[PDB]
Formats: sequence, structure tokens, C-alpha cells
Amino acid sequence: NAQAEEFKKYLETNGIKPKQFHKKELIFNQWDPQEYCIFLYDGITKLTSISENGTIMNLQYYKGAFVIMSGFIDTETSVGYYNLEVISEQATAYVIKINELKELLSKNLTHFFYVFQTLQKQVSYSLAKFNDFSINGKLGSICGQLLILTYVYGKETPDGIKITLDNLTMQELGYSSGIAHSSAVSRIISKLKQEKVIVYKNSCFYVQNLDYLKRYAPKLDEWFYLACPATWGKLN
Amino acid sequence: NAQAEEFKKYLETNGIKPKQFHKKELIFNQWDPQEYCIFLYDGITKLTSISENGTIMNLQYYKGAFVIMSGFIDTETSVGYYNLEVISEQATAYVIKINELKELLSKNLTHFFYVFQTLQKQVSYSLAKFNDFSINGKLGSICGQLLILTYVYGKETPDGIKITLDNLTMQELGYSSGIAHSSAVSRIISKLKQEKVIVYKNSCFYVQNLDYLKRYAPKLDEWFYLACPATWGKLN
Ligand SMILES: N[C@@H](CCC(=O)N[C@@H](CS)C(=O)NCC(=O)O)C(=O)O
Ligand SMILES: N[C@@H](CCC(=O)N[C@@H](CS)C(=O)NCC(=O)O)C(=O)O
Ligand SMILES: O=P([O-])([O-])O
Ligand SMILES: O=P([O-])([O-])O
Ligand SMILES: O=P([O-])([O-])O
Ligand code: NA
Repeated sequence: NAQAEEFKKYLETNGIKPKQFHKKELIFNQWDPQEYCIFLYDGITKLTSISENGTIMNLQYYKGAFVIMSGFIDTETSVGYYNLEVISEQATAYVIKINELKELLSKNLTHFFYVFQTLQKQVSYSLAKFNDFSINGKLGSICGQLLILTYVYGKETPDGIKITLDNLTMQELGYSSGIAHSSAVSRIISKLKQEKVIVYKNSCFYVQNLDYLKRYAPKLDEWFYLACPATWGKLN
Repeated sequence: NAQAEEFKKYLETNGIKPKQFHKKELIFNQWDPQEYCIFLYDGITKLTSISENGTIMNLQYYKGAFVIMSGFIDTETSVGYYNLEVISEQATAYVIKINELKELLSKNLTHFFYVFQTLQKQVSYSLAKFNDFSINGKLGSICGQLLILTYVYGKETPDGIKITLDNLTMQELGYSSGIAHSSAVSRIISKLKQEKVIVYKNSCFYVQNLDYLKRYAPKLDEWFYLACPATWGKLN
């Protein structure tokens, strides 16, 4: 990622130091009024929200390089209360106060357009996700989430496309899919297993019929093709 | 409003002319190869996706002023294929070819930050919406959609918060909530009318218990209070 590499140097030139975060640590949390611009440079995270009754929702994962905003650039107020939890072992994040972002970007438009590009990908990612997760009930939600996971963390193997995430549980899939009961997730995953769309080996999920997932997640496959052509081409 | 007015003036100074659209017309469509930046100045539109079999997904509405992107600024590639359909009797929009937007924003940081702000509001809207529409099943989806419509198009009256849309139908709510058949939508709407949450009179829906909707759409309620406080204050 060339544009992300130059944006890293620029932040170090301007005195923003890398911060090391560890698995299960929260880079920010929904119970703290802190507005940031997190340039996640390396590692994997998940954006989560917890209800007043304990319902956990995984809004999405982020895999560096990428930008996550918790406050508005103009009003410096909160965009909404979320937690950014690290799920990889180590994560390298450049934490920026929202009150100093406007000046950092105005100075250098190349960097400003990089952050803007990142936000455009975020906008269209969420739209595609909303479409695919809505039109085919919970089957499409699971297939949509599996397709995302296959593209962003998958690697080709003879057993299929291995989703390389440590402890991807039925529970997590449920939190990413709006399914609170792990057993309800299993009922869908089990059906996908009998049709041999996926197999569970080596504590990992192997996707064996990608075309099946595409059929129940068409706008997400379209989005990866248009927005992440290199990610899409690795598995096609 | 103010920032949008200045952006409108700026657009006309650079030769971008306003264009009138009438109900049902598509400002852009999902088979067009050309991509745009649409500055919706006035009117109401919906962003849709039509599947091969003619199934319709309503991704959301847009009420001017706002910015809708169909292509990436940095690559001039499509972000995903959607239709932008006018649902007000008339809409006024400035149609900016995507390959001209980079220069327009480079030349004026005030407007660059305005467009950036609108994309941030899009991001936070979609995340909140995704949280509420996923958690409480179909009821949460309808209540969340109704809450959105209450805040954006609602008018206080002695009979309740009048959703001021011409012909809000049961199918339209289904398209917007991701629900297959009008059957389940009628089943939910019936129960909500029974519980005094809403009523249908004068060919419009009136919300009589806003707190019931807040209960099933807390993240969207949070988002209107944080990102559209004036809009939120209208009803609280
Ligand atoms: N660094 C990669 C990935 C950035 C990223 O995390 N993108 C989000 C979409 S806005 C994503 O792919 N999320 C995958 C998930 O939800 O697991 C890139 O720039 O393409
Ligand atoms: N022009 C108003 C409204 C802009 C707008 O349409 N925002 C979207 C969210 S990105 C919305 O409220 N949609 C309501 C809906 O989906 O009905 C503003 O700038 O606050
Ligand atoms: O729609 P569903 O299949 O019931 O999820
Ligand atoms: O998740 P669960 O409920 O335990 O199944
Ligand atoms: O929607 P429906 O199928 O007619 O019920
Ligand atoms: Na277009």
C-alpha cells in the first residue's frame, strides 16, 4: 500500500508516534467521550457496540492500513459510541486527536485525498453490506459475512479457501451477523456444511464453493471487485 | 444548510448548473457506465438496487442538501451500482462528473471539509442503522425505519408526529426494512397500530409513541442526537 506508506511517514514527520496495542485492548470505547482519528497501520481490529442489555454487535473488522474516525472533523463531536478492540496479537495504530486532524490534512492534499478515499470505501462497503445482509434473511447475512472473511483473511489451499483467523467461533459470526444465539448460527453453518459450501478443519473455516457465497452476497462481491481489485483477484 | 448554501454558490461560480428532476426519474442508474458526484440541493430521493429478478432493495433515502457519490475520486471507478430515484414531486441537483471533483475540492478547503463532513455523516448513519436493523429482527427493522422517517420527515401535530411523505406504502417500508413480503410488514404494522404506537390517517402515518421506537432503534436515536442535533431537537 503505497499511499498508506507515505501517510505513515507524514505522521511521523509531524511528531505522531506509533502506539502498540495488544489483543483485547480497546483503542477507544463507547463509554469514553474521546474523539480520535485512528490510522490503523498494522493488525486486525473489530468495531463493536454493546447494548444496555449485553447484546454484542460486531459492526465490522478493520485490517490495517485503514482510517477509523470516532469524531467529526468539523464539529469535533462524536460520530457515535463504539469500541475499537484489537483481535490480532499486536496492532500498530497512530492515534490522532480530532482537534489536530484538520490541520494535518489541510497542509497536504495528497494525504487528505487518501483519507477521503478511505472514507469512500467505507461508505460503499457499508451500503453493499446492508443490501446483502437484508435481502436473504439470516442466510444471506452469514454468507455475506463469510464472503467478507474469505476475501480479507482467506488464502488459497487444496482444502479450499482457508479463513485465517484465530478462534472464529459461532458466537463471533453471530455478533457480526445480528444473530445473538450461537446455536442459531450453527443451524445455518450446519446447512452450509451439508451442501459442502464450507468445511471446518484445523480450527479454521475452509470455503469450498465461493460461487455459492457470491450468489447470496452479490453486492459485496461486486464491491470487492470494484473497490479492492487486488483482494478480489487473489481468489478468482 | 449554511455550508450547503456556500457550496451551491461555489458550484455555480465554477459553471456547474442546477438540474431539475421529476418524480420517478433516475439521477443516475445502475446500468450507467458513467459515475458522478451528485450534490442533491433540494428534494427527496432514494438509493435503490434492483436484482436480476426485479426484487427491489431501498438502501436509504437522501433529503437535500447532501452529497451522493457513485464513483471514487482517486480512481474514477464505480463504487457500486445503484439507482438514485426522485420521490418528491421535484428535486434540484448539481451533477458533477467524478473526474472534475478533485480539482473543485483541491481549490477550496472549506468545501473539501464540507464534502468530507457529509461522508462522515453517511458512515455514522450506516453503522448506526446496521446496528439497529440487525439486532431485533423484523420488528427492530420496521421500528428503526419508522424512527428514521419520523426524525427526517416528521412534523409535530396534535395527532402525533406526522410522517410527511406523499404515499408511504407497505411495500415501500418492506423495501426499506429488508423484508420479503408485505405479509409480515402488515403483521407488524397491525400490531404497532394496536399498541397505540402509530396510526394511519389522512393517507399518512402519525407516530404517537416515539419512545417505543427509540427502544428498538437506540443506535439510530443516538446518531440523530449526535450528528443532527437540530433535527433531533425538533422532537425532543
Ligand atoms: N487494509 C485493507 C482493508 C481495510 C479494511 O479493513 N476495510 C474494511 C471495509 S471498510 C474491511 O475490509 N473489513 C472487513 C471485515 O469486516 O472483516 C484495505 O485497505 O483494503
Ligand atoms: N440534508 C439533511 C439530510 C441528509 C440525508 O438525507 N441524510 C441521510 C443519512 S446519510 C438520511 O437522513 N436519510 C434518511 C432516510 O434514509 O430516510 C442533512 O444534511 O442532515
Ligand atoms: O427471512 P428469514 O429467512 O426468516 O431470516
Ligand atoms: O449463545 P447461546 O444463547 O448460549 O446459544
Ligand atoms: O407480499 P405478499 O407476498 O403479497 O404477501
Ligand atoms: Na453513476
